Amino acid sequence: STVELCGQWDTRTVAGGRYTVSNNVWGAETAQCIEVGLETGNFTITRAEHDNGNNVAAYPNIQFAIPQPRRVQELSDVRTSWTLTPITTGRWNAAYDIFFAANPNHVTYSGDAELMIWLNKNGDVMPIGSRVATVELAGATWEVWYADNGAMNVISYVRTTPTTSVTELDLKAFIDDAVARGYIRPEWYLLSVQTGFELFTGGAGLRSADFSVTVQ
Repeated sequence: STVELCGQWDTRTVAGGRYTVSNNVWGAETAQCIEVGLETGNFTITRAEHDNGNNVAAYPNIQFAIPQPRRVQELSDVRTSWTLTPITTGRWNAAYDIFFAANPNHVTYSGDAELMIWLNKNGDVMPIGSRVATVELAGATWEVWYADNGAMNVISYVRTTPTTSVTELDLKAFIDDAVARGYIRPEWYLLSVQTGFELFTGGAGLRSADFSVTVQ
């Protein structure tokens, strides 16, 4: 079965409790609906009236919360698959968002990080931060962007060739690279892995499907 979520902060648990799908209109009050498949977690943005400037309006997403606390240094394998369906209009990206914290029990200033992996976009949208490098990871080339705003590092990897599909993408390769760069500490905990669309203007018709995450 399916359901349409139109509330700003609506969420649903899907896929046998493994993932959560959220509307997540956090940066605007403009309307948005997603239609969610409750067995798969697949979703289609059916409504999106956003018209933001340089800041994100919304990030509807599917999330895997790590079930038991795990330090980056304790991970052996992190894999993910995903298929997106792009549209020809609007300003949006298709991006993973991975969160790390020193302390699962309390916010830690400068001890928290956000790692993004951009697979696709439309319009003039760019990451938060400065462009610092290019790297070869997981069979492809990525621009590396870095922001040290204050409380939280943002590290973004932007695929130089846009795509709509990844299968068994090695997320640990990205984690290991950010560790090599000093942006993530090995003792930090991996909290969650999300993917979806950062919406700036429009977004209706974007589709997320076939999401899977393995953390060993």
